[PDB]
Amino acid sequence: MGPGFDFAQAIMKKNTVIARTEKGEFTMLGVYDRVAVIPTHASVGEIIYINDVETRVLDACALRDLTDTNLEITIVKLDRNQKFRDIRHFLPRCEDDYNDAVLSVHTSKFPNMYIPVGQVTNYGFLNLGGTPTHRILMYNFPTRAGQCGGVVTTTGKVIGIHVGGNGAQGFAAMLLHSYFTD
Repeated sequence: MGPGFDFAQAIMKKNTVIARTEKGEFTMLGVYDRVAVIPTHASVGEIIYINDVETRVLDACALRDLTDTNLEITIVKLDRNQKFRDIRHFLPRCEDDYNDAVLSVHTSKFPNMYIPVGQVTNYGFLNLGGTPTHRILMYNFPTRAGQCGGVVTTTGKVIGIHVGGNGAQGFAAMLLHSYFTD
């Protein structure tokens, strides 16, 4: 509808796939080459389904900060025959707050879904499903089951992936440039 959804749509149309684990279907953001991200609660194994294709997982790494606290980001490397558009230049370098954000989801159940979630706060610490978690972004939208892995964007930046909510608020794990240095 506007420049926010334009940027969001540009990421979704080239840099997402539908990831299916034993824990269900997830929006999965492809970052560069064969490297993608997914919430750690997806419990990625040796085999994953990517747009319903059986795919070997060449590596999977659940990120923690240096305090050894959960970040809820799993970085996956896929035995796929195609590379993602390199979008690492859209990733913030530092933790920050953001004014106008869109949350974008693409699953079987929720195709082509875009949510104007508004202002994004650098929340920091969250007890997420009982797990102490760092580097959390908070927006005031009643987000629901099926939205985890959802990509949080502002015009010009990919700032996080949706990892949970409490019925009033949604929460995203920050994406930072330094996660995807090669």
